[PDB]
Amino acid sequence: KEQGFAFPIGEQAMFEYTTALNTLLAGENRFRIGDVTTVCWGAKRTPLEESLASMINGGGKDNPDAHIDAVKALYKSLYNGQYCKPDGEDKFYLLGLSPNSARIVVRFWHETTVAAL
DNA sequence: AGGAGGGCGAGGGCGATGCCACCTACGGCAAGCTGACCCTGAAGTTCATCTGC
Repeated sequence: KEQGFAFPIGEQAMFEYTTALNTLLAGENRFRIGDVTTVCWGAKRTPLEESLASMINGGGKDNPDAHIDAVKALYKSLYNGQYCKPDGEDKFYLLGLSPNSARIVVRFWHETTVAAL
């Protein structure tokens, strides 16, 4: 299949995830779990139950990198000492990539909640 | 000769066997270095080589 047809990802989809890593490895999403630079972003948030969406205008928007802090400040909690036993159900994608030499080793992949992390 | 050789019951009673404090002071528990070399890449082309012409 020779180098990318081994994994037939469309141009419109290859571009999307490549520039998705590019921004999260250049955004606030990037944070090293330990020696393993990781991009965490919130999954598709629930429909933002009506009452809470009543106050929110628009209403609520799924900003992808919104509550990444919940997971960023979970691993940061190991050094902050500010660990709180979290109740999740807000699932945070956590792609814990790391360099091989010039490939990217996915060391973590967690669609799980910050409680499961 | 035939003797009798103690019988009795006591042999502690009373309390005290410690009092007082002290059982540490001081400071140091590290210094200094290293914590790794080396490579292993994608991607592409070249270049040497092979097959077929």
